[PDB]
Amino acid sequence: PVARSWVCRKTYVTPRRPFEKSRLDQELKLIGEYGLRNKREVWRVKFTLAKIRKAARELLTLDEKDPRRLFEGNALLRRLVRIGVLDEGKMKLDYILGLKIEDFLERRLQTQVFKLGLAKSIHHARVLIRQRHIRVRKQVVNIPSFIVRLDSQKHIDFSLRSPYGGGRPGRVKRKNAKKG
Amino acid sequence: GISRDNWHKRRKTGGKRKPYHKKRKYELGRPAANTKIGPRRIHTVRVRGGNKKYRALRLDVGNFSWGSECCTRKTRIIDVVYNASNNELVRTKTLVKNCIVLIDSTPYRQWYESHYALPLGRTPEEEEILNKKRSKKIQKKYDERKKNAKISSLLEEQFQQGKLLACIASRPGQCGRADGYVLEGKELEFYLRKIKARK
Amino acid sequence: ARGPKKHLKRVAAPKHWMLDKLTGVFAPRPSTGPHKLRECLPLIIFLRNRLKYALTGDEVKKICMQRFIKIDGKVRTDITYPAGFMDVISIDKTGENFRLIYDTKGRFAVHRITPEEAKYKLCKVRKIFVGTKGIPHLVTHDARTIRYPDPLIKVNDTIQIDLETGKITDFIKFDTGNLCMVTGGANLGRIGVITNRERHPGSFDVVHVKDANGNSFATRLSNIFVIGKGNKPWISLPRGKGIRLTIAEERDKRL
RNA sequence: UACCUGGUUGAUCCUGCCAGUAGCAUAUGCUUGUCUCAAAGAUUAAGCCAUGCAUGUCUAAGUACGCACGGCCGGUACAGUGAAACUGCGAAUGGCUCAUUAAAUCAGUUAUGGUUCCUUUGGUCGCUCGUACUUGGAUAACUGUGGUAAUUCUAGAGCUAAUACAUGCCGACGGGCGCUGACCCCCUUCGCGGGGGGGAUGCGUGCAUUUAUCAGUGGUGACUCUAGAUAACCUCGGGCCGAUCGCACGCCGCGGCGACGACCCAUUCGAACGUCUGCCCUAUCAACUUUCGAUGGUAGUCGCCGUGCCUACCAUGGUGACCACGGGUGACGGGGAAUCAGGGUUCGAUUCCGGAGAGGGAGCCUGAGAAACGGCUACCACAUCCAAGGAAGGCAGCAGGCGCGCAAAU
RNA sequence: CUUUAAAUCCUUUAACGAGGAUCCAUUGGAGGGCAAGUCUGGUGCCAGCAGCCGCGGUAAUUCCAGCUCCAAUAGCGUAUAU
RNA sequence: CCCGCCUCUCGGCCGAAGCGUUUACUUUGAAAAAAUUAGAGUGUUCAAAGCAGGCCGCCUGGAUACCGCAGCUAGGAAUAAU
RNA sequence: CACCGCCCGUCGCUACUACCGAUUGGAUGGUUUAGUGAGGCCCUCGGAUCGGCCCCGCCGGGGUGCCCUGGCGGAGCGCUGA
Repeated sequence: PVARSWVCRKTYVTPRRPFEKSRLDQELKLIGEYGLRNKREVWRVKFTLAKIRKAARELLTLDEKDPRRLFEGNALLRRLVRIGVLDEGKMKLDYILGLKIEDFLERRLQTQVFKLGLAKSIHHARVLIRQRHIRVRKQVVNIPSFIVRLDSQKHIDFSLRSPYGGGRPGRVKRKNAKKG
Repeated sequence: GISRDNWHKRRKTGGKRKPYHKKRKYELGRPAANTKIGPRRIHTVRVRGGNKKYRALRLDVGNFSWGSECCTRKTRIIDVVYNASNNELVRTKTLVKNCIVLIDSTPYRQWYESHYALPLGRTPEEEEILNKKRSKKIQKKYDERKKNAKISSLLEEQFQQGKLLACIASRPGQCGRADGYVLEGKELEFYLRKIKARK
Repeated sequence: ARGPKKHLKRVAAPKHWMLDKLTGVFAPRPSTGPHKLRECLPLIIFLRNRLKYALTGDEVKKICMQRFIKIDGKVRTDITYPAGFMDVISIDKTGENFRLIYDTKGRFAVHRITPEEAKYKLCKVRKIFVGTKGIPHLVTHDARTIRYPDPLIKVNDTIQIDLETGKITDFIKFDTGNLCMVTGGANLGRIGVITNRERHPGSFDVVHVKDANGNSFATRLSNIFVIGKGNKPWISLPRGKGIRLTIAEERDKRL
């Protein structure tokens, strides 16, 4: 008898056919475009889109005025318009199934630091986030997989304690600015 | 100990049953009280619940009731004549519920002489409750209540012998008492037939 | 188990106490008392988690041994004393009074009553019998035994007692047309006016209610607590007034 | 994401299995920078265990004459703090493991109208017509003499208490109601006669217990319920009817606030016994069960209560291919877990519930609650000390070591 | 500092701390199944690899080594239940 | 989609009530331990988790659904047995 | 490998498996017929020892041990209980 919780789940599904060249080709293209580190970072986004599509694929076989459909479809489409991968007009449940896997990779903080002009390449954006430079409305974020919903997409700035922000430049320059 | 559990026996289909627990204290049974006739000796047994169970082992007195006239007085217990379960409970004089005993019946004849005026079961000091000076007004009550005062033959023929046949209606192994009723009516004819045939 | 139990784990506690999972292994077992184990609030829950007058579990004891808290106008030193369904929990150092009333989600609310209102409570009369040279008795649902009742009172009625004395002021008879509250099962907390009772020999009787909105339910007869006469409630009610809104209208009200 | 691929031939189309592929858990190999969570002697041996530890408890309110400390600015029952021992309560919950157990456990369901219930919370506690301004005997702590190699062994001597163990009235208290009715008085005191009205003296009385009648306070689907009346019973191994304790302090005899107490009733935690339905493999288990209990009837004993639970007498039943009965199980049951298109299949010793057991079996004491093992009594089995006269045992509690192991922590 | 019975770990912050950033990422593989050599040296049905088909008898696409590459990546390989 | 023209004892223009061959089926309603599982809300810095939290004393969450079979219930009476 | 094909059996070679096994050979747990049977508990007795009553010397004293408590004494299956 302990005061604990053992509740955990895995968040990726390893593919069945391991060496199919088309699967290796498309996921390596996603790794090289979006600045992911390994294929588990692709499979995790495939798992969250698969869970979303399984929820919509479960709701779509109901009569359209059953109240579970009318409540949970509105909640699921509201979360997808809130994170920004489904646009504001087309909130219908048939438009969940037209989500491509590149929607959730565009809303990561690494891709939204590269697309908002705060880095010179996407790999510079991930190494800028991981070195505690990027903050989102006065919370310093060290997670490159932070999915920026669009009431936080507006506030993306450099840190107040960073050399490319406010001041106090790092140990390389201040050892370098001691010459004598 | 002696256990009265359900699980030491076969099923309704007749197969054996392997036990899944040992004997517990809510399944106990205790050895019997062979209450004999003698001077009064009662132990009390401390039981589950904290209460007392009064274990009579010898008795010579009980509270018996003549039910036809609602007169219940306490009598001696003389002898047992019959038991519907076992003949060894007759020859060893063991008092259990629904045996047939012999009682002393002197306060019943004393109450019959006192409530009514007529004699039963046949000394001028006991004539001084039988025959004495009364007014005419109290004798109007006494001559009223002599109309239903004839008592049936099957009890009155034993009031000549001074022993009424009577049956125990309490349980003398749990409560320590021997209270009961006297046999009358149809039941007296039945049990006189059965003592007549059991010898 | 060779005897009674004395402990109660946290995940086996009632859901309506709204406990955490990680504060500890055990939950407070309610003491034996007037109210049942699944249907009560102890004082340590009511002072520590609902009102936040005391943060840790020793401070609820430091509250209660200073003779501060009255349950039904009596000073209660047990921190796990069960209270529920119009126990009037009265604290006189701050002058507040609380009546334990189910809100419509089914949970015991912090619902405040007037200092003029805390001299009475209601009681559902569960057993009527006679005794001991014809003395009639009356047994309420919080096990108050009252001698010499009004002789029209029958089972499943509601009486109103004075909390100083313990004596019956007036009573409500069980009918259609009285306002009702459920102390019950899946329909716990809904308030409506009674429309029916279907009488079955040998089993639980089902009583159909119609709400202030007009949606209807029915529960078993042992779950029906009459609040008032007519459609007039005799107590202060929670702020939703017992109308169960659905998850759609509750989201729209939170919007 | 409802999926396939190599292998019989010189070559082809197929049945087909092997091998591939992906989860998942147990081990093991090679490896290792950060950080939040987190299983961990189950599998084989429910095998054996050194050592420490795992259950104790004092408030204003049961009993202090231990100077053990200490007030009394000192003269009286005791200031006060209080080690010890008596007393009361808890030790029956928690913990650990899965060995037995296959209509058994267990789960949903329904019942106690067939029973008990320490404690809490409300009811009841001048209802009874019959030394109290407070009663008795001891034994502990303490003092003192010792035994035994050895223990939480205890023996003799001397003290003293009780909410320990006892024994017991007063008051309410004027009476009331039934019984018995010697007597007095009024009837239509006519001639037998005759309807009332008081009543002397004496008897029994309330609740609990046991029986035996008569009647129909409220409720139930349904009582032989609850209540009331009558005649009685009431245990020496004994039923309640207060010999206790603190605070606040008085009013012109009467008192407030409490802790403790108990016959009883209620409901509160439950427990116990029951109903309907549901369990994996096997016919190389198709017939089983027995008058010494297998199914039933009557009367009992016993139990907390219902009943073959048991004894006496009588009846010959009971289950069965709709799989009894017997065997297997690396079988605790369930909530659940891993896979999953729909269906399935397999796993569940494991943190919640329910059961069972503390080496194997029994049998008991106390208690409201036990067949308790951080209680006792033996037998079996294994083990420690010994002055060989005797003494004490139980980690499937937390850590730990032995052993078995592929396999599990300070 | 803060946490906390009292320490620890996490978070905050002051001083040191990166060129080959030696502050050096591994485990299985390269005939097909199955993404990846028609390379250079040895052994010559011996040693061995091989889950299956098979490779090895002096141009080995498979053994033993080097180079290159290619999956997975702070992990992956093997054995058994499923 | 819904009802109507085409049972009876009797209680304040009938709510109330004497009852009719059974069941299988279906649809609602009661009671169904929480934890886990789908699931709503909420920036633990994201996440696995957690039941918190929010605004300059106040406001507000701690929902819900499924839980097969057997039992219970009132609406239906095609298809099936008697 | 394509008749200079393919393949069958007995017997002798090798290592590995199961069988009926001569053996009334051992390891073991169940269920047992019969005989003894520790120990707890119940009954029927038992009665070591301890207390109380009762008999009297202890007290001319409130009455001139005349109820008076003061100290008792020691035999009495006495009289009774634990």
